[PDB]
Amino acid sequence: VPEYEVKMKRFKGAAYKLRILIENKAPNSKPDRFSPSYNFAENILYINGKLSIPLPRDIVVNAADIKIFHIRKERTLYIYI
Amino acid sequence: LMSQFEKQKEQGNSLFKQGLYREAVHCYDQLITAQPQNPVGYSNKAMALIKLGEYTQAIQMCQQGLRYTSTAEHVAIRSKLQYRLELAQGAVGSVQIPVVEVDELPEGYDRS
Amino acid sequence: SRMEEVD
Repeated sequence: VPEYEVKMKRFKGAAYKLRILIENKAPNSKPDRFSPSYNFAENILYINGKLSIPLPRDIVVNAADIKIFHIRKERTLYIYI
Repeated sequence: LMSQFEKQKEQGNSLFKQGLYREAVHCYDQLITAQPQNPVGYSNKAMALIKLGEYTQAIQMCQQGLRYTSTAEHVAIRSKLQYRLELAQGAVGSVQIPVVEVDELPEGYDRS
Repeated sequence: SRMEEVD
């Protein structure tokens, strides 16, 4: 079973306003399956069955500009909005 | 006389008004190929796709079209696009956001 | 007749 931990960090004067780090801390283990989706009315970014990141309400969100990178070795998702 | 672009657009609109939405999309595509910065191709295509029930694709076309409409001269067409967007978003509730697998983060993305 | 019309 995965053990996800989330960090969020805000930015000024950059192409993005927000970075979200999702990190799997479970030792043993299983490969991470990710099919994220963005709900416009809720302003929530769903990551998978377990995990959802509501987005700060003071940020303009363009689903086209949501950038999600996955580094497998680190088992880390980097999300830039 | 109508330019080639304008004739292609008019043909597209005639097909739209006829209810031939797929063919209309086929014309509007040529509009987008010829003038990728012209919002009208995107707006028209999005309306056709909406009439076809292709809401996710409509959303993409509005997203692309609105890149070009941030100045005052495009306010009217901006409104059109924003209508279509809000329609299509409304229809689907949500869209998939792709995960990009990488060995490391591309430049310009803070890892600190 | 505007929003629903093509351009």
